[PDB]
Amino acid sequence: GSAADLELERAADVKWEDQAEISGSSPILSITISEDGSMSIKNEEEEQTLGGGGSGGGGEFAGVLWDVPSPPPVGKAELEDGAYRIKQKGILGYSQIGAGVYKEGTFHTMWHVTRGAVLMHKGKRIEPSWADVKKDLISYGGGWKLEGEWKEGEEVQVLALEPGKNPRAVQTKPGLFKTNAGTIGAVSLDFSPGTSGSPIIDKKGKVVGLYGNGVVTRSGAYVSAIAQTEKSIEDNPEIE
Amino acid sequence: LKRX
Repeated sequence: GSAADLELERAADVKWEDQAEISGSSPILSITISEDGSMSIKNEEEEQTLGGGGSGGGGEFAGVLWDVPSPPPVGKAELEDGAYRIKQKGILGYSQIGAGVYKEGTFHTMWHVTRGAVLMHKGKRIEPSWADVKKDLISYGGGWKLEGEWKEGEEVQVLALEPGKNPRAVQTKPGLFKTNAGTIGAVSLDFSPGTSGSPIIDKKGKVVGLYGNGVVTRSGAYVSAIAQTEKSIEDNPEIE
Repeated sequence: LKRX
């Protein structure tokens, strides 16, 4: 709605040992390209996820911070970083539309969550420091960095952030999806889709990427591409 | 439902 007021509502913390549920590996599915960075199945519909966290009791204020054991101790930079849900939260309206991963000192999320619009946390207006529409992702704090590349050969692990629910640690075996251009690499699986912005971890308990470049294919078989840390601190490298 |  507001498309200028998106609150971070924490779903979980980034550490793959939730439920290790076996799945993955599905027939190479056809998918129709749209706006260069997006796809759908010919003419596909869309729905809000909806989320509850982020109370209206001083929901704007200025910045009360989401990382408080005691009342705000003048720290001004405390971050309960992890697997977040991106809800579009107007200061008088709450509607979840995607997800995002904040870890270390960088928040990497997705552009199609609304309009690549500004985030917020206790009314602190978290405005992007990077946004790439072509891959259709966003970075805050600099570029997308964390140092976490999924190694293609093994299973990809996804903290599938179930809508308004607990995460699901799923062992997904990789797959492909063919456009009019050609076949692309992803997790193509017939199963319930998570929120676009769920963390992609590798089976070693390391990696921290992002799931959401695709749609519900066939009639609900979620196909989305496997994104990983490609950028840097900002001007400085990944680490060295 | 997309879900995206």
